[PDB]
Amino acid sequence: GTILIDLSPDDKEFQSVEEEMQSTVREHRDGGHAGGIFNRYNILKIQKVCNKKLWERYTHRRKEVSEENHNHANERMLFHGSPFVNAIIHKGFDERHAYIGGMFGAGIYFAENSSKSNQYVYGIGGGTGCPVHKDRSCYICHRQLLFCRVTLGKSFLQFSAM
Amino acid sequence: HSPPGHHSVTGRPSVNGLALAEYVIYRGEQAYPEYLITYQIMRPE
Ligand SMILES: COc1cc2ncnc(N3CCC(CN4Cc5ccccc5N(c5ccc(F)c(C#N)c5)C4=O)CC3)c2cc1OC
Ligand SMILES: [Zn+2]
Repeated sequence: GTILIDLSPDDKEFQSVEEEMQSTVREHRDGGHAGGIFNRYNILKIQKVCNKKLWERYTHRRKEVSEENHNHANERMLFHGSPFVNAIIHKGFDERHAYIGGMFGAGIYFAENSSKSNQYVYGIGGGTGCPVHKDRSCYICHRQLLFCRVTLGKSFLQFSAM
Repeated sequence: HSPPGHHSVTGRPSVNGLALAEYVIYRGEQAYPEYLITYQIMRPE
C-alpha cells in the first residue's frame, strides 16, 4: 500500500525537513563511536511516505489519545533510526519488535536530535557499521532515517542520567 | 506498555544540557513514518 513521492530540493517541505535534520546534530559522549564523526549531513533524497491504511490507523489512534488528554494529541515530528526503515514504511511500526534493552522501557524509540537517531541506523550502538565496509563512521555508504509524526499524549517525564 | 495513565515516555537528559529528548511509544499506530531521508554523514574539514 505504500508509495514514495520524491520531493524536489526546491520544495518548501524538502527544505524544512532538511533544516530539522541539520539543525539537530549534536556531539555525542561516545566521541562518534556509534554514529560516526560529523557536524552535518549530505542529504541525498527526501521521500514522502504515502500509505492510506497506515495514515488512517495513525489518525484513529491520535483521536483516541486526544480524547484521553484534554483534546491534546501532543503530536511531535521526531527522528527514528534503525536497520528496519524499509520494513516500517511498508507495514508501519510494529510494537512486537519493541526495543527491550532501552533505558525507558520496551517500546519504539524516537529522538529530537537527528544525530541520536543516526547512532542506531546500523543497529544498537551502531552495530558493526555499514554493510560494505563495517565502518560505523562510513562517509561513503548511504544511510536512511525516518522523520515521523508521533502522538505522545500524556507523556511520563523520566529524567535520564544521560 | 506505557506507565498507567500515560501514552508515552519522555526520556529527558538531565546531565548533558545540550542533549535533546528521546521518546518511547508502546503502540505502532501512535507513529506515522512520514519522510524517508537518504543521506551521508560528512567528514569534518
Ligand atoms: C525485518 O524485521 C523488522 C521489521 C519491523 N517492522 C516494523 N517495525 C519494526 N521495529 C523496528 C525496531 C523498533 C524498536 N527499536 C529497535 C531498534 C533496533 C536496532 C537499532 C535501533 C532500534 N530502536 C531505536 C532505539 C533507540 C533509538 F534512539 C532509536 C531512534 N531514533 C531507535 C528501536 O526503537 C520497533 C519497530 C521492525 C523491526 C524488525 O526487526 C527487529
Ligand atoms: Zn560503507
